Amino acid sequence: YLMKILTERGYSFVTTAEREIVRDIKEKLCYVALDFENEMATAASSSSLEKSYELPDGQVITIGNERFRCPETLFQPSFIGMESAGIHETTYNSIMKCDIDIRKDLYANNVLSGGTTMYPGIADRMQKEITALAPSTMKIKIIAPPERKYSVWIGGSILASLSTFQQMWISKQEYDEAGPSIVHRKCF
Amino acid sequence: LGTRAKESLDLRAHLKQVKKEDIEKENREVGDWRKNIDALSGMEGRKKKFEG
Repeated sequence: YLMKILTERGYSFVTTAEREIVRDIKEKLCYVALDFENEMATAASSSSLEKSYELPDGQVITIGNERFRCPETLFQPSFIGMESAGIHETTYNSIMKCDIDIRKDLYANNVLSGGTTMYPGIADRMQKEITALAPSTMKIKIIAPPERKYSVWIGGSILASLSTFQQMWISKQEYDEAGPSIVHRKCF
Repeated sequence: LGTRAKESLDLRAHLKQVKKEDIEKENREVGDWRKNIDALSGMEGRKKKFEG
């Protein structure tokens, strides 16, 4: 989507190699707006947002309100034509499907992980959205550790280092006896 | 009438004494905990949770 909206200024990236350049632009410049309409209005009047970036050959480019419009797709998947609701509302729906007595704990211990949750300013936008959706009494807290990108791998290391887990591996003789369909069995 | 009043009061007083004896007897079971706080400004553990 960023590669598609950059074409509104004149920069055309098409080759599968230039997708990497657009990815670098997204990583280094884009950020999630706290309030979308106010940012759209501000970027359309002033010019305090236009940040420039140097391509791998020169010819610097200037990104205007494409900065916070690219990652806004997360909270409004209608931008890329997807029907579903944003990541701010699928979390609330996932909570509401849970039982009525563990919703407070889930509200208080919302965890973020994965690479794409590294946008500057997402841990505040998501908290604001959920606080808008959730009942006013519950406390909404969003855990955003600085080591977000490698969180899954750190957890994997911790799990593999446990003594209690040492007998859950799928030993080779077990695979030889039941075939590849062993993974769906007790050894999950 | 005096005898009837005396016997009724004697029975009532005996029952009340039987109750009140144990009422005063084991009344310390009310001792429990209050769970105060100290702000725990001295916890500096490490990230090694493997026991869960």
